[PDB]
Amino acid sequence: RSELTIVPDFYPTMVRNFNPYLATNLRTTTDFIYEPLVVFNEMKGNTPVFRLAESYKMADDLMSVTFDIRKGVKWSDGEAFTADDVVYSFGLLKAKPELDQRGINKWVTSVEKVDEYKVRFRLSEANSNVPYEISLIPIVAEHVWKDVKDPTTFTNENPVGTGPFTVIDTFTPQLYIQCRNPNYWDAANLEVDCLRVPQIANNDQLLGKIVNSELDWTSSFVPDIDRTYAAANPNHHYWYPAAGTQAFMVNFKNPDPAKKEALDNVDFRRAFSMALDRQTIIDIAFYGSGTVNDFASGLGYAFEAWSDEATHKKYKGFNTYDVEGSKKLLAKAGFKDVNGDGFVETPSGKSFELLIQSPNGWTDFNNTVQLAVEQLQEVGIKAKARTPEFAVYNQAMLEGTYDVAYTNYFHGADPFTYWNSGYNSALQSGDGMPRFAMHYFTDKKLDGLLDSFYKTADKNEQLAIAHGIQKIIAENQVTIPVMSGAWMYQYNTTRFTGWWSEENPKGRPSVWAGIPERLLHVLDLKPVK
Ligand SMILES: [Mg+2]
Repeated sequence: RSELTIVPDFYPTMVRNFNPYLATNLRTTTDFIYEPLVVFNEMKGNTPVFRLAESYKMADDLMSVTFDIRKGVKWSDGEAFTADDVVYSFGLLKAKPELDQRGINKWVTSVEKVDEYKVRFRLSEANSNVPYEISLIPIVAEHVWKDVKDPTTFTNENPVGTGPFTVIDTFTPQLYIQCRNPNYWDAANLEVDCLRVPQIANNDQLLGKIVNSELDWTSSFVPDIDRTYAAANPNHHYWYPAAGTQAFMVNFKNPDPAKKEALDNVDFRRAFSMALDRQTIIDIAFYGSGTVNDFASGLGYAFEAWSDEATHKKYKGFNTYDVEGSKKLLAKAGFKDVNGDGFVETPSGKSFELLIQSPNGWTDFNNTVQLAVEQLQEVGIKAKARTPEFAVYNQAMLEGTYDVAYTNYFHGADPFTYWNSGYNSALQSGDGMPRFAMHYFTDKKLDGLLDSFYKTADKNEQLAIAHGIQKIIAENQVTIPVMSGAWMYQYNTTRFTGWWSEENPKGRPSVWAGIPERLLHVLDLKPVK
C-alpha cells in the first residue's frame, strides 16, 4: 500500500482524539476525516470546489443560502450522507457553543432540512461571505453523534467520516497511520492509500528527517534550505507562495506640520517606497519566508487572481527597489537637501526626521525597521528606529501621534479582510478599534466600495468592486507595502508525484490543519510505484 508521510503539527506524543470540534484534536481530522460541503480555493480567487455539496445558491436578498447535497455519498460505515448530518452538526454547535470554534453561530440563525439532499441556512445578516464561513464548519455523522453522551469530551477515537482517510490502521505514541475510507465517494480520485503520521517533537527533529528524505509533505521552517535540502536531492522541493501583507503605515494626520508636509504627499510616499529593498528585508529579517509585495494597493501576490493588472503595472515601479528613481522623484517633488547635511528638507525648507516604530521584542519587525532606516538614508530621508512596548506602539497609532509604523494585518480568504481592516474609515474611530486603519487617510467612495463587497453574490460584480478599491488605494500610495508572508511547504517526489508547485500552482500547498485545500492537494498525488 502507498503511505504518504505528513507532518501537519508537532506533538510530544500522539493522543487519540479525532473530535473535529476540539482544539486538542489531531491535526488530520478536518478535511481528511470530515470532508466539507465545498472547498474554497482561496489562491484561485476563492472559487468554490464542490465536494459533499454539488451546488449552492444565495437568496436574492442574501438572507439565506441553500446547499444541494450530492446524492450517493456514504459515511465510512456505509450509511448515506444526507441533509440530516448538516442540520445535526449546526444544531450541535448552536447547543454547545464551546464547540463552535469559528463563531458560525453569529452568522447562521437557523438551518432547515428542505429535503433529504437539500439544506437551507438562514443568516443573521445580508452577507455573501457566509457560504465561505459555512464551508469551514466540520459536518459529523448524525447517526453516530446522536448517541454520544457528551460531545464536548468525546474523543471520537473510532471516527466515522466522509473524507478520504478514516481508518485508524495503527495508533502508537510515536506514530499513527490513517488509511483510506473504504466507502469514499471520490475513491477513484484517491490514489494515496494511507497517511503516515510520525510523532515529531520540534523543528530540529523535523530538520534531521527532512534532509534524509524521510518525509513527503511538510510545512515547516527549514534553515539553509537551498544548500541542505533542495539542492541535495533532485526529489527535494519547496514552494512558498505569498500569504499575508506587511507594510509601513504613515500617519496622514501627523500633528507636526513639517512631517505632514512629507507624509501627506503622494510623491514622497512613492519615493519612500522606492528606497526600500524588499527582497533583502525578506531574506534578512524574515529568514527568506516571504514574497515581495510590489502592489501599491497592498493587494499582494496572495490575491493576484483579484488584481487588475493594468493598475498593478501602472504603479509597480513606485514599489520596486530603485534608489536612483527615489532620489529623482524626491527632487522632482521639491524635497531637496538645501543645507547640504545629506538629508532632504520639505519643499518649504523644513528639516524633519521620521520616527519609525515597531513593537519591542518583535525581532523580525525590529530588524525590518532598522533595514528600512538604512535604506531611507541612502536616498536622503532621515529616519530613526523606535521600539516602544506594544501598548505604547498601539496607543501612538490610536491617538494619531506616530509618524510611521511597521505592521502586519489579519489573514483572509480574499482581499476584503486586508482592505477593510486596513482602510475602512469607519475603523479609524471608536472604542476598541485596532491599529490597522489608523493611517487616517479617508475616502468615502473607498468605504462605500468596501461596504458593498459582500452585498452581492455576483463574482463579476465583486471583481469590479475589488478593481475600484485597488485603483483608489494604488493611485494614492496610501501605505508602503513591503512583503507577503509564506505558505510554508516542502515536498518530496521520491515516492509520490502530482504535487502543487510554482510550476503547478493549483492552490495553497501547506499541510496544516486549517488549509481546506489540502484535501484537493492529496487527491492530486500519485504513488511512484
Ligand atoms: Mg538637508
